[PDB]
Amino acid sequence: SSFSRAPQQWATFARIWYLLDGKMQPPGKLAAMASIRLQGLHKPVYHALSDCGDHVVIM
Amino acid sequence: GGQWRLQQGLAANPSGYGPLTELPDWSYADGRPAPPMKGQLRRKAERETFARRVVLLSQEMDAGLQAWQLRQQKLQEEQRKQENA
Amino acid sequence: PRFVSLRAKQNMIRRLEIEAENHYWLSMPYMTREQERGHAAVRRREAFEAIKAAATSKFPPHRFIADQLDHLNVTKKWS
Amino acid sequence: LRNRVTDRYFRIQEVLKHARHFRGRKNRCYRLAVRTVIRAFVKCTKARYLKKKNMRTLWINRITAASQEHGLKYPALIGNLVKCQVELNRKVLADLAIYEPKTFKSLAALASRRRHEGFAAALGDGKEPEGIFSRVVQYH
Amino acid sequence: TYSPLPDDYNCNVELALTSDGRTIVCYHPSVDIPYEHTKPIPREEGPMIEQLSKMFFTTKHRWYPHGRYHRCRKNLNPPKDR
Amino acid sequence: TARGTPSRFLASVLHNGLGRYVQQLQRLSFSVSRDGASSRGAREFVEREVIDFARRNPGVVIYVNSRPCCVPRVVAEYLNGAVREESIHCKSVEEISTLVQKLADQSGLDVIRIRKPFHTDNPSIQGQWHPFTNKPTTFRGLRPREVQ
Amino acid sequence: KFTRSRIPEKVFQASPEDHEKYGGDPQNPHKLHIVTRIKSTRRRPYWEKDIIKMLGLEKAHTPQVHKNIPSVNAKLKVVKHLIRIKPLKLPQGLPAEENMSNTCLKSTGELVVQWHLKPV
Amino acid sequence: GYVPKTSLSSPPWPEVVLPDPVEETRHHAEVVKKVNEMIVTGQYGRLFAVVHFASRQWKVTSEDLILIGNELDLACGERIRLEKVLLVGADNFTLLGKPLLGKDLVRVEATVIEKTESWPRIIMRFRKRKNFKKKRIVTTPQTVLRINSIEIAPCL
Repeated sequence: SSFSRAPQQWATFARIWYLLDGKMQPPGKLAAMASIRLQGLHKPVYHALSDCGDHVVIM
Repeated sequence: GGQWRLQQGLAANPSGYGPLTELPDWSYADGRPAPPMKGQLRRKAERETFARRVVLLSQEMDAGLQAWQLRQQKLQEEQRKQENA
Repeated sequence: PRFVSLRAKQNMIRRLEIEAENHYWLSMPYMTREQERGHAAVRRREAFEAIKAAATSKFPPHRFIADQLDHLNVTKKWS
Repeated sequence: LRNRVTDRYFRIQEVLKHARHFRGRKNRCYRLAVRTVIRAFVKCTKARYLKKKNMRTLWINRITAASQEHGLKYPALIGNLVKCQVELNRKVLADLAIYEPKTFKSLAALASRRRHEGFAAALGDGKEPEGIFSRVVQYH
Repeated sequence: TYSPLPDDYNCNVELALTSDGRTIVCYHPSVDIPYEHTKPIPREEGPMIEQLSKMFFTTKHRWYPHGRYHRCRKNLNPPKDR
Repeated sequence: TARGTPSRFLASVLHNGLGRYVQQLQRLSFSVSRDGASSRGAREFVEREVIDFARRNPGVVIYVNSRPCCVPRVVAEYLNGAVREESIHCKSVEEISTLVQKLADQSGLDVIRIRKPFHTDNPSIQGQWHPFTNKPTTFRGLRPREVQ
Repeated sequence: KFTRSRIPEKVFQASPEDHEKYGGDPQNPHKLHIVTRIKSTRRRPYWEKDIIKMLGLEKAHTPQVHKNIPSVNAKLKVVKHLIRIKPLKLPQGLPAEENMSNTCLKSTGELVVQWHLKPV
Repeated sequence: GYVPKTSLSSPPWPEVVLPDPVEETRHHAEVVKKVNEMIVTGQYGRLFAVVHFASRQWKVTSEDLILIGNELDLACGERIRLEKVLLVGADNFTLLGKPLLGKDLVRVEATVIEKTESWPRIIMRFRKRKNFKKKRIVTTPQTVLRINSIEIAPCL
């Protein structure tokens, strides 16, 4: 709180790089977590048109 | 989650009876209570005609059995008063 | 081909349970059939005499002088 | 023609003020614009139900996301807040999830606390003292 | 030693009922980031559309333009709020 | 429809309830024909109800023009310079009174669509969610696969 | 052919296991039913549609009070799959004319004749 | 009765041991005393109430607006005490009732600003090949409320 308008807006919709180690993991159960973080469905700010997806790095 | 609310005697829908829907929503800032909500007046009319029906049906049940007992007692008096002379 | 899930079995079962309790509470009447007879004949007769009475009291409404003359106000003007 | 119709520009223009933003000849020609304008009004009224529906699934997506931030799942949160007689709705919980995430964190703590009292109460079965947050406020 | 959520990262949540048992008092002041948990401050159309795509991690299609019918349907004075 | 109509956000005129409440309706302009069957209910409104109405809110200045009109009008002007011209054509006095009280009670803002049913200007009190709320920090600010 | 279905009388005879299951007493039974339509009369025969109209159950999920007499029980046995029956239990008395307006039928099945909105 | 530690020996969730009600009711007494000191000494900043005004829950601070889809039959300018406030939050504490808060605890005031009608709102029905085309135009009445103050009281 007490940010200005522009850095609050930048802070909320800024997108976050996640790392995700896929050793000995099943591909669909990685794919579910990756898919949620790619759509932005792990954010409470989520909306489809608002474009709040993130980056998932799967190693 | 309303089956829980049925376990507790509450309305199954929290918008049913109870404190969220039957207190007044607003008052004056002086403290004068508001005129009543339209749905609360309608709803109390529904509850009162329901209560009138409960009382009405109860009284027809009770007067029904009392009149039957008069018919049975007077049948037995017509039995015993015709076994004579 | 259509198959039966667990939703459908649990739903069907809770309808069967509501049904079984309907069977229970219909199994103990407060009166016998000899006791109930004529126990509400008066109220049923007065109820139909009200239906009968509202049926046989149908007629045109009253026509008034004041309505017909009150149409003359369509040319009320100022002075 | 004894009385043919003078006032026909205005019937056309009653339809075509609704079509001024369409594509193709639907914004211009009355025969095409009537079918599309009618069809737009039918969609416009059937979309009231879909506005309500899509807001509610949007709120469940936002409550789902914000409660997965605190480890809970959505059925756990909503169930065990009903069980606390916190009769907030989905709109308010989604808006607290966005704008007041400490109140949402404390509601997630109240719902997981109630969830664990439901576990420990329905584990050690029999007559026992009830949980502290498990108590209900009787209204008479 | 029980904590219903790991009161570590957002706010220190401390639930309470009152004596009547009717209101739930939550007490939750903010968790400051420790000083130990911080780093010091360090001191043509084709290839342009591929370069913007790869810069901003989006596809190519939002960098191609659009026609006048789409540029003039746009609301240039949209309503503001807050 | 909503996509053909313009829309707006819910607002006030000059924060109209915060300090005091100001009646947003400045002028009414009735124009009533003397001889004319369409302004009959306007005539009986000027004779019966417009003086009582003009006393129930004295910040409203009311002009009854009373020219030969063929349709009578009421022209509400608002403090923010909006003009709502409505007709009182072939209306009863009671329908005109509910219309004039309708124009009195409202403000000059458009009756286009309102987007949200609310307008906070400070929606967030505990601080709005950014993706580093609800995350724990690490020792010395490290990220994944950071050695030192 | 699909016809009207009689149901035999052994179906409507309680067992003491059922008196242990539900909360009933075979001696001194209840006077008033609460009947509630919970399954549509559409895709049902026209006779069941009629019995739902007679019982006053055209709205779903709205309770209706009936007598526990064998005629009303006969109509209820026709449409027992569409309805729900509970005994009207009355913890305090039936309402007198003082308590006539301030009642509330609760979801348990009881009809309370003093309905405050204050917690206990 | 012993099972050796296999995969499926224990349930997969870790067990929580919920605290005993003696020290827990004492702990709640400490917390309510703290929060009641914050309400007494005025430590809080601005509040937000969740108010079950009308038929829905409005999350509300002071100095804002609510558009309600019915005429309340009040004059424009009239102050209103909104009962049925059911959450009240500040920066460092909240208060939530079961389901409602005490009227002696929270007081939420609001004036009526304007009593408008809605934008005209079309209701069209159309079934194809049946010559079924109805059209209605509906404006519902609406009032706008300006929430003036959420005043809080030390009654815990």
